[PDB]
Amino acid sequence: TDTTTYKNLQHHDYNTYTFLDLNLDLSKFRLPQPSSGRESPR
Amino acid sequence: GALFVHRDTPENNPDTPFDFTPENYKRIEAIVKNYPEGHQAAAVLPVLDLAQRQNGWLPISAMNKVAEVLQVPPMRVYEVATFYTMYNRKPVGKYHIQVCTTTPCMLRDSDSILETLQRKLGIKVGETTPDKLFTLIEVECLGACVNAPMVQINDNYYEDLTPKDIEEIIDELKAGKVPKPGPRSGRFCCEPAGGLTSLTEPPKGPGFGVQAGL
Amino acid sequence: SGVNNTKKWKMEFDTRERWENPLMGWASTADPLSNMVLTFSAKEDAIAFAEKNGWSYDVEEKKVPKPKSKSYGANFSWNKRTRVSTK
Amino acid sequence: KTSFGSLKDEDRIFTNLYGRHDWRLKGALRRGDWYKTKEILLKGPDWILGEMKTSGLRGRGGAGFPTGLKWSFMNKPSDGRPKYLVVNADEGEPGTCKDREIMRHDPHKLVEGCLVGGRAMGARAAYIYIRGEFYNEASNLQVAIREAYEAGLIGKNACGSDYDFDVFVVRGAGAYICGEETALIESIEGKQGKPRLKPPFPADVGVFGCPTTVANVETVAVSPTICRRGGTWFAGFGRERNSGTKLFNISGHVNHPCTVEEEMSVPLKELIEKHAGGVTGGWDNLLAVIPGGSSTPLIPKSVCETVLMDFDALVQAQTGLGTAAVIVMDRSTDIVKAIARLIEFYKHESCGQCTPCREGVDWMNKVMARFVKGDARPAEIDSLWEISKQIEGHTICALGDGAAWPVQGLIRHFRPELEDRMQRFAQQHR
Amino acid sequence: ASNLIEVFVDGQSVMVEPGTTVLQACEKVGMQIPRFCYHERLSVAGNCRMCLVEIEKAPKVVAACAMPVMKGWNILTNSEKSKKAREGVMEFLLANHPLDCPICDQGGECDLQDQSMMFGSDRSRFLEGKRAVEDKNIGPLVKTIMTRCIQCTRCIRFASEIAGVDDLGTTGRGNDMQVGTYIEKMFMSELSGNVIDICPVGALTSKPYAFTARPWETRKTESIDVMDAVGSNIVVSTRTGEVMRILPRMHEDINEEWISDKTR
Ligand SMILES: Cc1cc2nc3c(=O)[nH]c(=O)nc-3n(C[C@H](O)[C@H](O)[C@H](O)COP(=O)(O)O)c2cc1C
Ligand code: SF4
Ligand code: SF4
Ligand code: SF4
Ligand code: FES
Ligand code: FES
Ligand SMILES: [K+]
Repeated sequence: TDTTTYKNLQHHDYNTYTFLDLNLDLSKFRLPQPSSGRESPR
Repeated sequence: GALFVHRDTPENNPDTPFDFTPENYKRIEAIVKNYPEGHQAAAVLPVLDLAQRQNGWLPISAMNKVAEVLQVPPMRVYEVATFYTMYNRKPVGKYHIQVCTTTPCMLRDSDSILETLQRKLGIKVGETTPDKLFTLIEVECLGACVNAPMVQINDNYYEDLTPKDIEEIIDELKAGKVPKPGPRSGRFCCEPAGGLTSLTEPPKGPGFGVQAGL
Repeated sequence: SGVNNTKKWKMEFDTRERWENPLMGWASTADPLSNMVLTFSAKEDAIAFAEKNGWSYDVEEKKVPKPKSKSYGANFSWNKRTRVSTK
Repeated sequence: KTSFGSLKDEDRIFTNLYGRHDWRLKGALRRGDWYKTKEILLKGPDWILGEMKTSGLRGRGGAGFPTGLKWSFMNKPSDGRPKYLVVNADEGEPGTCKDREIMRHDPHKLVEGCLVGGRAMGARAAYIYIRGEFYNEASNLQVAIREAYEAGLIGKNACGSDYDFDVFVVRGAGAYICGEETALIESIEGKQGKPRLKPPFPADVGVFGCPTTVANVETVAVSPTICRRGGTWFAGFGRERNSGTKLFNISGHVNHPCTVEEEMSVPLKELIEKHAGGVTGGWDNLLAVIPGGSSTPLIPKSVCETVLMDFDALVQAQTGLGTAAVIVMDRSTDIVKAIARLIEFYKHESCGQCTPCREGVDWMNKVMARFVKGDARPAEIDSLWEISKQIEGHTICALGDGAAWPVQGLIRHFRPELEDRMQRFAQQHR
Repeated sequence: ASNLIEVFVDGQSVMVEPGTTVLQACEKVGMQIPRFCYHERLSVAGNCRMCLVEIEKAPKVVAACAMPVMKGWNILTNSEKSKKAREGVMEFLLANHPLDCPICDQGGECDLQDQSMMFGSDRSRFLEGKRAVEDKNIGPLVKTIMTRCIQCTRCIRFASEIAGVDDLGTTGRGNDMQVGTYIEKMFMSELSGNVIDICPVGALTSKPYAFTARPWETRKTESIDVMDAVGSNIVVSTRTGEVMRILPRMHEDINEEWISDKTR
């Protein structure tokens, strides 16, 4: 119930790969993607 | 300032060595899996940004490598890399200082911040220090306007800046230590200075004010 | 892209010899009906004029451009190949 | 009610606006997020859309369009294509930091709102397009999303409601035009940030050609609190048709520039004198206010005396409520220089696709620079007004309108200042 | 009237199929709405904004090249809002367009000049300096003077959709948006002189035809191409008894609007 202290200090120790490492960690939790029926629109 | 054409140079020709690290290829695979099948062209921006984060700047070989990986046209990759302003098509320093110079930062005197930065680094805007440690440019609004004036150094925001504060940040960067982000004026975030006008009470907690029938 | 010159029928003549003037290099001609172009409101009117003046004619039917189905949303198709890659 | 303002802390939605509590899942659950969200999802799409409609929430993006109708545009049977919620988290507009603050301080509100809106419209995923410069905010958002996935609030059983929903975060790469709806859709699809024409509307053909809905972070984040506490409460706040609370970012020449949450229809003088600490030098030292970010025109002190903070009130004041970004300028402000800096911003941020915004905004930037120098004659004021009228309403997207409106406000109010600058330049050269 | 909707152009009724755009309805009635980026065989771009027209009882002008008619719309093609919109868009194009008309191969063949004379104003209010763009070197067939380019993306859409090469595009942003290739690339496929055809300005001109003649000089002879067995209908432009140019002819069943590079 503390209120006089800033509590976003976790953003200080972020490196340049933090976002993509989190995304790679998140990749296992996701549903399979839909398919458009072709490999590419060419 | 910049030119949206490519001239082959010995440092930026399409034979300069760029390739992703294997862990970066794993990250690229996750990025591609974030999108529906047949729409892997949606991963152009994150893969190009990953190339920039690995390499520093973005050479034409890096753009061609991103195009070759994603099987998209290299002209489409060039269109993205030239449209978006966060892509470095030329090498920058170790620290890329971006000083916001839009209207509320100008009201809170970003010009003094810019002039003291030019005096401290010995360079003009848009150019690099000769030791390749600092590039200094002006930018538009960075989305922190109540904390004006502010700069962005790489991925960090340094806010509520005075000339003494920005000189201290430059001293820490030259010394090689992190200057820590956030405001330098003694307030933690966007809160009002000299006390809080709101949110003084503790939050009410779960199940407060819930409508009946839910 | 303007189409205002495709509204009226024209009758022209077969092209004859244009040679080089020895003195000056100009385009000398010998037929008088080289610049003769006649404008008609209708194909049958041009037919009547040609038959009246006793000239053999070749008639080309009017090439009206075909109607085309245009959809701006086809540029952003989910599955079809009409999805564009740039704008 | 007749007078509006003085919003209570127990009625404020963003209870962790200042980052004084834990922004992670434990702190969010202590503050009351993710409460009965399974019951909300089992109540289902039509009930949530009815709750938004009876709340009368309007778009916090700056468009001002009703949220209930806009989200009910996707309340259709599926034609085999997937459906998507897309969250505008770019926050490009000057003067505005509210989306940044709530993304880095209440991210679980944004995640729960993504789930609620995606269930209401029928959606398998929400793509949060965040601003490219907000790297730490995006990483905090990904931490919150990983916490939600681990707790089972997101993904293949949405809080145990037999609903599958995924939340992706996609970063931009520095374009203010990518905060636009269709340009954001194109940027997610991987092309340049160029807006596409309407029709087709994004509820029919949007991201990946699928039906989609682009909604602001503030709108999405206040959606689950609206569902929990009812639309009658949120409609009871604010005036008629301008209902609820609002995040105001007061910046410029004020003593305490800050982001605050206040009720709709609060007087502008009351908001500044209560939360910003007043104008630097005082209310008499106040000169002009841009009330809705850079896209809205300016209003002078005389109409700033009694104006309210409603969409309708600012429309009557010949302005708009944009992102509720109140930029304050005092008597020492070079007002022509400030407006010219805004036009230079729009010149640097135009996507360049369509001719009126491209050529005309560059033209207006050059004319405004000469106006700052005084290097013009007063006929060019009416010429610039006509150029702004040619830009406005003739463009693909509303960046042309948002560049024409500040020029129109400056010409409408501070025209003798421009004429005085031209006269002083003329007499000092000739 | 099954699967047809009745719309009005200047109060005149016309039955059109659903999905017909405003421009197509107006050309069915018989009037040609001004355009720069719309081409009947390219995809809809909608960026030049020359086709802005007024719909009755509607406050905002719509882009006729992209907006489909709904039902009972009265399209006011010659109303004051439409005329003002055309004048404004023409002013915006000619503000940065370079004063190159005597030295430009699009002399009497200029859509920009003709639509300026028919729909724009007669004078300029632009008192500033113009932009200038360095030229590109996409090949010895197409000569690029990209200062004249109005960023209409016709060449980009053609090379993407018909030539199928995906080599052209726009690099940059805002007033600095430039059409071309980012790298020094030679754009050489077959069917590559049709960008010289469909570029409305003289930004993409023909290098063999450079500075040779003018369209009012050139006599037009409608003939057939024999360089292959397709039999593409062409126009031979001859001046003073000398073949000056080969252009295509519109034949929907053979070659549509284009000819091969060898033919051209
Ligand atoms: C040039 C331009 C830039 C915009 N930038 C943003 C932005 O950064 N963030 C945002 O939420 N909306 C932005 N908008 C407004 C969007 O249209 C709006 O957010 C979107 O329609 C979501 O609708 P909503 O207001 O109902 O939530 C921008 C609009 C324009 C024309
Ligand atoms: S108004 Fe400007 S930013 Fe919007 S589509 Fe047109 S060129 Fe792009
Ligand atoms: S393209 Fe047309 S308007 Fe431009 S210089 Fe050539 S003839 Fe003149
Ligand atoms: S070069 Fe010509 S066809 Fe291509 S965008 Fe420019 S004006 Fe259009
Ligand atoms: S205007 Fe400088 S951060 Fe927004
Ligand atoms: S012809 Fe419609 S905008 Fe160009
Ligand atoms: K041409």
